[PDB]
Amino acid sequence: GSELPQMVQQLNSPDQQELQSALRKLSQIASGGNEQIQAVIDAGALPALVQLLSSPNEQILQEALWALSNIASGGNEQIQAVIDAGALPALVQLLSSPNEQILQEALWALSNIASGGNEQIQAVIDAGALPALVQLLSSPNEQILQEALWALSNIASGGNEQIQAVIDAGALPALVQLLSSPNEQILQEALWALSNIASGGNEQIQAVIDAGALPALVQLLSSPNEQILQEALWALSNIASGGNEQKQAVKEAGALEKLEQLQSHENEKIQKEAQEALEKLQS
Amino acid sequence: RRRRRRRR
Ligand SMILES: [Ca+2]
Ligand SMILES: [Ca+2]
Ligand SMILES: [Ca+2]
Ligand SMILES: [Ca+2]
Ligand SMILES: [Ca+2]
Ligand SMILES: [Ca+2]
Ligand SMILES: [Ca+2]
Ligand SMILES: [Ca+2]
Repeated sequence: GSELPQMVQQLNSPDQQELQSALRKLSQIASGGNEQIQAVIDAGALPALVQLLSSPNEQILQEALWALSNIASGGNEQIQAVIDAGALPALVQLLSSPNEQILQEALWALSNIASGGNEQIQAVIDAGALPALVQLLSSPNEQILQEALWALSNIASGGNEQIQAVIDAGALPALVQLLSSPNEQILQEALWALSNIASGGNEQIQAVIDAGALPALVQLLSSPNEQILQEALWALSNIASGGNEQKQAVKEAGALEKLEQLQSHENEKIQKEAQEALEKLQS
Repeated sequence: RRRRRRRR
């Protein structure tokens, strides 16, 4: 028939050269936009790409993971098609891989799927991604740690059930430790993930407090780095949006003195955020 | 919920 379903037919071919050629083309189409992603889906590529995730052939695996992560970068309905095809069990299994290239690509697809709706984020949790993601926060490999933080932040940006699943997987003590990191990129991502957990209910905001995040957050307000300051202010302001018990905990941590000083900062974005955080605590 | 498409 048409050119795209023919490429899909070559994905199960005994000729590995014919397989790689068709796989390379479908991957290139899937990286060209939502309309091009749908053409790949309609040709029936997803069941065939999912089958290739089990391949012991790293050359096939790298192109198949590249294609799926790109299909997962489209709309919510396109992300759902990736889940419906049964990609999540294969993606979760690849998190225990000693191959850093396969691992990073599995982390790309999982974070992209976890960037969809609440029910889609829940499907990533139900597949069992959280234990491996929490474990990867202890990795000495800065690239893997960042990809794992990105995937965790996307899961933590979900609703009550999703944030609760992140807390229950023991992600908070690891995230609080990462606040004392010499790496500005890692610090930003740990602050992004903490802000998302603190964007939940009063009990979930309290879990961030019980984890010991406030002393580290209050100290980050004395940073000469305006970018770190904005990230730290975003996290504290989310905690400030909690109940009176949570508001009092921020006051005891010594935030009011620092927030009063930050109202006089040269940077306008820092001024607005610190004034807003102080408004939440004093009222 | 940031989505990333391919390299660069
Ligand atoms: Ca065939
Ligand atoms: Ca052959
Ligand atoms: Ca092999
Ligand atoms: Ca290795
Ligand atoms: Ca390292
Ligand atoms: Ca540094
Ligand atoms: Ca500065
Ligand atoms: Ca605000």
